[PDB]
Amino acid sequence: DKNIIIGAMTALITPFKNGKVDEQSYARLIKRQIENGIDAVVPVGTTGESATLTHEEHRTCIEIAVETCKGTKVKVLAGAGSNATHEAVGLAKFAKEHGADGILSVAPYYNKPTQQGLYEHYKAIAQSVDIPVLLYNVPGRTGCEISTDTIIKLFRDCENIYGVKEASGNIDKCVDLLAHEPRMMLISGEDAINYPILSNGGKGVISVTSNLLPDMISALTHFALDENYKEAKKINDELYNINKILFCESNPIPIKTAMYLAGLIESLEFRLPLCSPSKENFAKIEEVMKKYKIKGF
Amino acid sequence: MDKNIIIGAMTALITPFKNGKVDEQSYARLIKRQIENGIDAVVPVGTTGESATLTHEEHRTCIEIAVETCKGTKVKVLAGAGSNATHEAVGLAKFAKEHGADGILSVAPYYNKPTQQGLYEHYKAIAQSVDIPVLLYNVPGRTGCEISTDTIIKLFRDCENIYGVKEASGNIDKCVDLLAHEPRMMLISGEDAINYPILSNGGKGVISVTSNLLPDMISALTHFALDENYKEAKKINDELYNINKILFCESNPIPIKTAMYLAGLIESLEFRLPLCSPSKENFAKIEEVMKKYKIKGF
Amino acid sequence: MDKNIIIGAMTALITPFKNGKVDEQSYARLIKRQIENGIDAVVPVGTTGESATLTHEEHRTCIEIAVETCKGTKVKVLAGAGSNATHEAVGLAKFAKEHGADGILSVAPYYNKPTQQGLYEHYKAIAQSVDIPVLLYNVPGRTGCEISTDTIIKLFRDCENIYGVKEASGNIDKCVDLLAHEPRMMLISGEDAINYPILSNGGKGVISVTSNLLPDMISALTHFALDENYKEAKKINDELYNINKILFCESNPIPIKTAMYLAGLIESLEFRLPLCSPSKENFAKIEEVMKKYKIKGF
Amino acid sequence: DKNIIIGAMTALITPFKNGKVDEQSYARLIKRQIENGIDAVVPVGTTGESATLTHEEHRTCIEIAVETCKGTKVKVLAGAGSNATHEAVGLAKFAKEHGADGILSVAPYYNKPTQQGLYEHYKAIAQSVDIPVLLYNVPGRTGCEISTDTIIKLFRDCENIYGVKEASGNIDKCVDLLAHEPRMMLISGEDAINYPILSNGGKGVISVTSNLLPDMISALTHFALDENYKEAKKINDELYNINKILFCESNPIPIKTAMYLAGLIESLEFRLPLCSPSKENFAKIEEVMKKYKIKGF
Repeated sequence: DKNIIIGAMTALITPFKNGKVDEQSYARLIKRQIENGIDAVVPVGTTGESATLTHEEHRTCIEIAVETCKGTKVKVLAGAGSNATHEAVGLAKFAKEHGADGILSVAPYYNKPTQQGLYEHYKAIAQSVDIPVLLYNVPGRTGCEISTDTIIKLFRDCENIYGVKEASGNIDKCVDLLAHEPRMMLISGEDAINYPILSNGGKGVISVTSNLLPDMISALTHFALDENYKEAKKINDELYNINKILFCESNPIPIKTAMYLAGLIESLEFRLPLCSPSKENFAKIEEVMKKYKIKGF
Repeated sequence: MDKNIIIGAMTALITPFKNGKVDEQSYARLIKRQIENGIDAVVPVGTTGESATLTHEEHRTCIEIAVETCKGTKVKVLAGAGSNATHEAVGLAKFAKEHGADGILSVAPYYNKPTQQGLYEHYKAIAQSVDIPVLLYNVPGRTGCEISTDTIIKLFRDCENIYGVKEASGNIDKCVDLLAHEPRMMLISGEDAINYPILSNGGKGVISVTSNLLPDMISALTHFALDENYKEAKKINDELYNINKILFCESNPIPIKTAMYLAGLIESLEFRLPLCSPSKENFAKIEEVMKKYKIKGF
Repeated sequence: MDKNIIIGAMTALITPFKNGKVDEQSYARLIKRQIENGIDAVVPVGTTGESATLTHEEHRTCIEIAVETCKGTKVKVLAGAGSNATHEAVGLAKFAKEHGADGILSVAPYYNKPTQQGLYEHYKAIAQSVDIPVLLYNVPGRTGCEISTDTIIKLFRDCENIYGVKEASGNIDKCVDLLAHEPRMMLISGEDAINYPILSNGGKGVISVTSNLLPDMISALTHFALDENYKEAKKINDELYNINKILFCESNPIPIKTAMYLAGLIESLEFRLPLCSPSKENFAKIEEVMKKYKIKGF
Repeated sequence: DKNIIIGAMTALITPFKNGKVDEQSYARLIKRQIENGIDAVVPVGTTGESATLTHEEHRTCIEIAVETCKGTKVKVLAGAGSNATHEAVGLAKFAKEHGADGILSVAPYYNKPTQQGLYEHYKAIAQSVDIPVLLYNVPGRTGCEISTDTIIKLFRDCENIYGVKEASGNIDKCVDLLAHEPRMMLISGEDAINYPILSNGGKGVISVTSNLLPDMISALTHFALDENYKEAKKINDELYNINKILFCESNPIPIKTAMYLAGLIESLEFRLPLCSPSKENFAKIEEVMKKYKIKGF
């Protein structure tokens, strides 16, 4: 096989305090993920508000995850994608330099490359580092889809591309992927359907919910990897309400709202154009939260 | 909620024509082939059976043939009986019950887009008119409407004989929603490519297009799943993916009838308009996918 | 001379029910009101007239009443006569001609998803069965299929009496596509909110829901545009925008029937299942928007 | 009341040569636009591959547009937008300093802000400069929609927001917009439907096709603005084939290909993730081009 990063993973939120990244809170939150069975953390993905961080903050966030995971079996899969290939290569190289175990690389958003463009984009990225690269498909945000054929070609042509995070609400595609190329690591990027993706041979999750409920997401994932499907589904069913409410408005608006209500971050603060949820949605999130046992620090 | 149910591996039967006429001999023969290959129920005159272009008497006849042919076996008959007019859907359900069907499959009203309130009243009226099991059938790509999860669960709870839903909506999230909130219902896969994922989440059957051609493979998949042998179920589901997709290269049942003709299982590649033969190109694509599969004869 | 066509401002008639039956006296009176308010043609038994839930006998009664009421006036009857079964659509087409219809509106097959080749043969069968004008009707959100621009153009060119299409697809790109490649056809708006843009691009009429309530406004709009008085046609389209949207807050004809009842134009708010009354919330929403419009009486 | 930029406008392609911006070609292309009746030019929009340009190349393009338009009545509506409000604000001021007459600012892509966030996003942009701001809605690329209510509110609350470029294939929305706020400048961002948008009160276009056929786009627009709808439609009808083929692959892949095929640029290069179209699409574009009279220099 190739070198891989799988298991229960968390797309880390990035707490702000008075506009500034709260780096002490960020380290604390990672330790909390670590203590609750999480296998890897994903600094500066979509959930971490990658769009609104400076390059230096981006790098710092990776550094913090790296430093915090040292001395543990937990890995850092650093968010490093861009819709400009030169920037994506740069971010990938930095991530490798700061000691990341691998990178998560979102499909170019907004500029809608063709399948050929996506292929050359990821081929260029994979060639720039000797560390694992997980592709990330999320057409609702990007405006483009990495097709199954392109994913499979990338996996077969590039040594370090080992799988894809799918956030596309398409279980047919998930079947297509693993039926034609069962060696790849399919990763769930959609919490509500973690179980179905794992039960089809998916080997991990990159989760939003796990920011709030890491013990539950890790237990779910580990049961499925142990083929204890009954237990995995049970947790998946249990988590459905919170998994959905965490998307009542665009992620990470609801998850930051939950983390704040839980006393886990200090300030319900975003960077524009993101902002507080509506009062209605704030109330729904707080209400759904009452059904769950939330781990403290 | 106890209810009486029809679950397991089920086939949405194609309806063969010979010179425009329903070939009833061929129909009975096809059903026997399903039976001998381990199928649990058959669905006469659903979408796959060209329900839209059969007369009412042909519709009744097909249900009748299914019931009679399945006599002397464990195989159940889940009769297609839906309509976008509530009075007709009720009439159809009543017919199905009188002809001895074990249950009915009742598609959401197509074309006229009833609201969720209307869907609830529609199905409640159907459900109240007969005491046999009713399976809801959601297929928004064909009907132009969606029975919401909330509407489905309400119907399941409020009407004793409504026991589940056939979903053909490519929506595994909804499948989770359904069974997480109401784990007593029978979720049935109406989409062959994703049979295994639905069953592994607690689905209890399939109503299959592919099983017309490969009943033994669809039956084995389903039964492996029900026995919690997920490895084997997934293995068959992965193997079938290619045939599962190509059977929808044009609108169902155009490809499956083409495959049945190519396999020598039906005599004539005939439809009733507005359905018609596939393109020569799709004809050849179907033929070449079939070659990767071992197709049971009579 | 002139090619035989039915165009201008046209109304998709609601079918009023009294105690479960077609209110015929109401029906005739409603058509009379359309006639007196500048309408060029009426459409009995379309989507808006709940065609799906009417019996064949009721379909007849509505068409006859329409024919009798327009008789001696310039106003034409473009009768609904489509089906997802070609043998039925042919029968319905002949049925409509024989009852005195000037032409037919024939919806694309719903639910069974014919291919473009199927649609072609479907409509060719229909067109050859009668000698009166045939208007195609594309509404993919309801039928689950699309008559492609290519298929519409080939049907228009190959069949004499197919003279155009009613588009209800929210797709102005297609409307440009149609009239750029085949400018001889009659593109008819089946979407009230965008009546003007369709007409400003060369469309030759509308088949309107809103005209049930405000026939004088819709006909004036259509005739301004037909006269290349685009400023005035737009002005009316703009002020009708609110009522045009609210009449679709729930599936048509649920809102338009609510509005007609509210206006005192029909005497019973009755639908046939699966259609039913709107929510209290939408009822009040409809009642409010109406307050901004001058509604003609009888 | 409200300074505006309307009329026939071109979303400029950015020619690359040996990986670099071809500054001489850029200038020559703009002159050609000017000489063919165009009312404004949009440097570094989507069609100009904004995503993959550096800040310095961005500056260079605007400066070249401004310098080349000097002494003409032709205006420079600069691409200046981002999915991070702080950057978007910075780009807006940066465009003003470099002499842009106005800015085109696209809805935040990828991070999917809420309508409340969109409102705050644009209000911050509008209040940071004193030149006209045109909103740009293109949900297929951004993954979000600026609602009619949000557009009208921004138009009414912020002095310099004067209109919106719509690329949403939604004439219903165009009706809604101009029915409720007929004072705004609705600008077509979808070449195929230029005429229907203009005939409903639209006051201009920001065109892709005008790169290749500027004389035709300008006449269409000016005919329409003068209420000669017959002539405006006639041209829109004739352009339909080319308007569609120029989107056979994602803009600007086809238009830059067409310009090269036409002999109007000397190299055909994109920045990854963009690339040349398929061989068969090269052929398709070429066949469609043969039906039009393409102005030289």
